Amino acid sequence: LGAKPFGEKKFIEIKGRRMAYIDEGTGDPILFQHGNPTSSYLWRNIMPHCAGLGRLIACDLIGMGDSDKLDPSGPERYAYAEHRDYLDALWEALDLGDRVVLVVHDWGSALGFDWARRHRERVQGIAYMEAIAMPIEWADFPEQDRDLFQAFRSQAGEELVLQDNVFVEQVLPGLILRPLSEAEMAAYREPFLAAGEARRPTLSWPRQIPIAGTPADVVAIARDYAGWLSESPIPKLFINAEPGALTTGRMRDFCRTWPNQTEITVAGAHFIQEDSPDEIGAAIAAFVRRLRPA
Ligand SMILES: [Ca+2]
Ligand SMILES: [Ca+2]
Ligand SMILES: [Ca+2]
Ligand SMILES: [Cl-]
Repeated sequence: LGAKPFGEKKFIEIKGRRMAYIDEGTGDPILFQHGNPTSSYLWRNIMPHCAGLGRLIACDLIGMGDSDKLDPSGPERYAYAEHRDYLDALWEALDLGDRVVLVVHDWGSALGFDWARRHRERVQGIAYMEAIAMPIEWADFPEQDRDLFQAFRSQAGEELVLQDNVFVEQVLPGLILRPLSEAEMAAYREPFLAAGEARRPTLSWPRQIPIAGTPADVVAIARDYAGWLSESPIPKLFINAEPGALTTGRMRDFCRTWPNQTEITVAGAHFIQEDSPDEIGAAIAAFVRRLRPA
């Protein structure tokens, strides 16, 4: 393992805000996208395995990691649509080319799957794990975290997240099988040290999960990429997890019907990158080497 970040953080202005990202190497990109409540830091022990396979990139979503916070912030800020506008602009600014390999997780998968559907001719391959592959019902949501997420999606959310930082301090460690070090937790809470709106992205995200028809716009978007991915011949690498969390039950059954897909299983709950980084990295590397023969 290791608590040290992969590369130095670079900054670029997007829509008036500064966004942070890692960009190492040259050639076609291998784009790693984190979800909630993480950052590019999530891929620190995985990206090394792809050394020499291309341009390794990991962006910090707006309001997360070292990226600027949006202000004024509130209940209407940091919705999926807003994150998409910033990420779309950042990915355009990075000049990725037309043979991109996406490596996604959680909300990074929702964003990545949607981007892929919209820019399909530029996607060489898609690696995903513990993703939001389709709209779901409450019965599809992990039983142990069901109550808590329903709470985030209620008036109690602000206190749980903005005041007590529950997503970072409780959910994150709770969904990692091995104990994190002081340094690792420090890196994860750094973007959310201040109570209040600074933590808004970690609350807006759970309120955006397409569950039981709400929110309607994200449900539609997920419905769209779910259908497309179930038909797309683009090469895929599905990293299943045991016991896993989000991508289990019906969603897992669905993902397993996707075309031209290779699958492996690694130990982990949700933030599996912290449990089996080497297995995950090795699998992604092999996937990319097959996609970029030489
Ligand atoms: Ca080329
Ligand atoms: Ca309940
Ligand atoms: Ca734990
Ligand atoms: Cl979430």
